[PDB]
Amino acid sequence: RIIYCSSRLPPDFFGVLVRDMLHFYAEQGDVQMAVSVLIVLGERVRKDIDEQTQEHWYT
Amino acid sequence: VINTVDTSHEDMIHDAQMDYYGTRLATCSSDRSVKIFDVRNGGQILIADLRGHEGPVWQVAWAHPMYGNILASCSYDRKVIIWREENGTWEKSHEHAGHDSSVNSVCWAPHDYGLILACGSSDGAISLLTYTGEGQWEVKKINNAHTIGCNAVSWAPAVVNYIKRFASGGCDNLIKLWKEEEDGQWKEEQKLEAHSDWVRDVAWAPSIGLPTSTIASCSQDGRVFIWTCDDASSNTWSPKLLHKFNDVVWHVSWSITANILAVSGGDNKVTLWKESVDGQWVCIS
Amino acid sequence: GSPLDVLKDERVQYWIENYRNLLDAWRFWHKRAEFDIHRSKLDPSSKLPRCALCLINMLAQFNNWFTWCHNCRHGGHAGHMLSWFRDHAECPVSACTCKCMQLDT
Amino acid sequence: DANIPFPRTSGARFCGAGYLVYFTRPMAAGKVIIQDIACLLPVHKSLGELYILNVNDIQETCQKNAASALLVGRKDLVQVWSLATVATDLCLGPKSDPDLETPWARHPFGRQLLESLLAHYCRLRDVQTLAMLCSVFEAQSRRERERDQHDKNKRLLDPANTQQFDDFKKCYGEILYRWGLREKRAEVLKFVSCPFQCAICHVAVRGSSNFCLTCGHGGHTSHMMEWFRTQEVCPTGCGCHCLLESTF
Ligand SMILES: [Zn+2]
Ligand SMILES: [Zn+2]
Ligand SMILES: [Zn+2]
Ligand SMILES: [Zn+2]
Ligand SMILES: [Zn+2]
Ligand SMILES: [Zn+2]
Repeated sequence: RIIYCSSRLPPDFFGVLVRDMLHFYAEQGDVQMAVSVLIVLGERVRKDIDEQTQEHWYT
Repeated sequence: VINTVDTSHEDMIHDAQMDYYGTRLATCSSDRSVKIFDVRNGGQILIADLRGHEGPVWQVAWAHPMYGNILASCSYDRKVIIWREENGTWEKSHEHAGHDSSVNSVCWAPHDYGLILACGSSDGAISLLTYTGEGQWEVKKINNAHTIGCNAVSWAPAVVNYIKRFASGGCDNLIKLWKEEEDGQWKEEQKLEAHSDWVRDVAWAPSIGLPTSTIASCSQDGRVFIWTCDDASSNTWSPKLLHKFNDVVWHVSWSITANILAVSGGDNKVTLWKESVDGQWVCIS
Repeated sequence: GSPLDVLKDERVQYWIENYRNLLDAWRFWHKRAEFDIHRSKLDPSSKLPRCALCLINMLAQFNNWFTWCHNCRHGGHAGHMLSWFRDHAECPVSACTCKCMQLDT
Repeated sequence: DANIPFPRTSGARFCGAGYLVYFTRPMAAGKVIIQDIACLLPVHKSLGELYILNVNDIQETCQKNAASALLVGRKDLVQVWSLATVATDLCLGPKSDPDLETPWARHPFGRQLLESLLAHYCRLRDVQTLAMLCSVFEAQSRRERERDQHDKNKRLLDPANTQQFDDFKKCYGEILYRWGLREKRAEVLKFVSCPFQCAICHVAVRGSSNFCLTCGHGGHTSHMMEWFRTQEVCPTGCGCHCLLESTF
């Protein structure tokens, strides 16, 4: 919420970190959290995660 | 804001440095006098007018307040005078005449290293006035530091006992970096050679904790270099030409965070340089 | 202005000590201190570190004192220590857990 | 006089913390100008005045720091301080047993977040924010081989880089001392990992104490603070002018 719904930080400063958080939650079996974050964020992180991994998480 | 100060000197000014707290300003000129003003709240109070030199005074260097109000001055008369303030007055405190030529630059060591003042003379001799209390100074002279003559000396920030290092720039078109050994003797360790003319001022960049040592050096020809050492173990310095100036460059001064360099040259112009994200130093002024 | 032999008697010294001890129980310490000043005036019988904040060696003139703490052996100028201890309750020296002002109670 | 350098008629030097002392040849002596350049530096004196560092409460300090950053006008600082408020919560404290849960440091919003922020402000050379973060995230930190590795892996600040964090804190303390905030410098430096009976109340003195050098009678600091504000002699009647002979 703070990162996305906000002399400032770069616009894509946290994109790598959000992708890493999604992958961290997915690789430990918590696909629910990753999918929920992907759906809530939508296009803000959708273009950064490849389609195949997103489909795998969704399925 | 601007706090313009009327020096009231009888000749051209050669240096002007305020104190560590940024309240008291000391200037030196060819009139053989050093004036210490009080520039608090944009004021002009002539606290003292120190006249003890027989020749023009080149550089002045305040000491850290941890050791009290101490000012050092180097002059053309082969004479280094240290002024210490006590009881509300500035008076001559120590006298050094160990050099046979004009002493060009004085730079106090970091307060972690103690109370050490490094002087560079035109005869190629560098003297470090270590202080051991009780009002006596021991001099560890680095004789034959430069072939023609040392022009400026800058200390390296205390980085982790303590390894003391400082940078010297002489008239032999090169920069010399010094460190003391375990016993105490100061031995040259690495030689820097990229200037085509006299090295007039070498200035280390103050450390903010980054693992990168930076040195800004100006030359007689007009070349200003940025000597970066990204790896401390490697101890390899890669010069980067900051800019080529049409005239001589006299002084280079870093910021407190070592991100802005105050390049002042013989063309009576002061330029502020900030490093861009592309790695190229671009003028701000 | 009693004579030396009279004031050296054990009885008069006992009343003075009892009065001073009595005067401490009322917490009249400043008032008692003036009594000792008066007593010593007539009775012949009577009784470089750096500041942790400004790093300087040795009314408002009291601020130039050195508040040497007996527990952590640290201290500094009274003006600096009082200002530091006004808001904080720990020794300003790093890696020191002593509470110089809160310890005496 | 062949080897001596040509005299300088103009020069520029950074003096104080945010002042530039540049003088130029007049073209009758020159003119010395002191220019405030606090906007050029990445650190702010106002932020240094407004920042607080309470070890006991971290969320409160982070909230006040975010408010002060908004007051100054640093949006990035506001975002970073809110992130620190969220990420330094006391309910995220790592467990001793590594098998219970994954530590917040291993979470990408923990150590990786902090390292990214520190790298960004190292690029910006913001000693203020670097020291602030390295103190806020250190105050929270306050079989056998696996346990030691877990202890090393459960800290949002990398143990293999404590020297850099201590250097950050020391440099910011020096900057604060240069400004004049000795209390702030002492407060920041507390986060660095590597470091008689009263003559008035006649109670044993064990905490802060003032003892005159000339005579040697003293006691509790507040007692002399109250006593010497009115009187001038030693409270034990020795006659020593302690204020004159001790406050050198
Ligand atoms: Zn202590
Ligand atoms: Zn003090
Ligand atoms: Zn104490
Ligand atoms: Zn007492
Ligand atoms: Zn006394
Ligand atoms: Zn006394």
